[PDB]
Formats: sequence, structure tokens, C-alpha cells
Amino acid sequence: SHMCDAFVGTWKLVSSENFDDYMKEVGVGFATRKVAGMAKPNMIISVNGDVITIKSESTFKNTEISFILGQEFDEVTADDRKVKSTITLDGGVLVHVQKWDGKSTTIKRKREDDKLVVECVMKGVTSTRVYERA
Ligand SMILES: c1ccc(-c2c3c(nc([C@H]4CCCO4)c2-c2nnn[nH]2)CCCCC3)cc1
Repeated sequence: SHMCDAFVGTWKLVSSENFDDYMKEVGVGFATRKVAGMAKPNMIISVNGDVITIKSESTFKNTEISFILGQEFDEVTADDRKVKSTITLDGGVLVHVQKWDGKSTTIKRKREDDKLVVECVMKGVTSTRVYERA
């Protein structure tokens, strides 16, 4: 067992707050905002050894990242940004920082009750998205 075990599973989006504004701050264009905002992704998290895999599956796009905590990787996001990412575990929270074009955003995934609570922050705008077990 590892602390990271509480994140493993299939998680379905059940609520979203402020995601459109967050996407505006990120620089996402109108059509992508509308279609991506409409999606109801599943977040599938698994662990094999030191490698964590996070998949997002939806009608819009399917994405998959695999990584080792603290080891930077190149990621293409669902909106087609080419970013350099690092994910660490800080006090039980998975903290994902993405850097591109002199910009940064942070995505924090936390287990709270039976939910996965995901907070995304860009330049003072936060979005909160809540996922429940599928
Ligand atoms: C369908 C819809 C949205 C996404 C997505 C996107 C972004 N950020 C996330 C953040 C939210 C919290 C977990 O990642 C998700 C996401 N939402 N759920 N899974 N992935 C970046 C902003 C532009 C739009 C793409 C992926 C597929």
C-alpha cells in the first residue's frame, strides 16, 4: 500500500464551478471552451510501481499521462497546449504544474470524503471540479 492508493479508480465528473472562466484565463478559444465545458469526463487513475497513470476519457478528447512523482514530462493537453509538467505529492495532494509560453497553471487533486476534488488555478482564477466513483 501507498498513500497514492486512495486516488486509484474510475472517477466521473459530477460538478463543475468556474471552468469556463478558468479556460478563458488559460487562453482557450470559444469553440473549445464550449465543447470541452460540455464534457463529462471520467478520470481513471492507476499505479504500477513508481509510475502513475491518469487518463481522462470523454466525448471531446481522451488524454493519458504517465509519470513518476517529481520527474518533469512533456504533456499535450486536451486543448492542444504543449506543456512541461511536473506532478508531486504534497501533504496527500497530487499537485500538477504545467508550464508553457511563460505561463503556469496548477491542478490539485485531493481525496475528500468519497470524492476526488480537483482545483485548477490560473492567474487568480480557480475552478473546482468534483468527481465521484463510477
Ligand atoms: C474533456 C473536457 C475537459 C478536459 C480538461 C481540459 C483542461 N483541464 C482539465 C482539468 C480539469 C480538472 C482535471 O483536468 C480537463 C479535464 N477535466 N476532466 N478531465 N480533464 C484544460 C482547459 C481546457 C479544456 C481541457 C479534458 C477532456
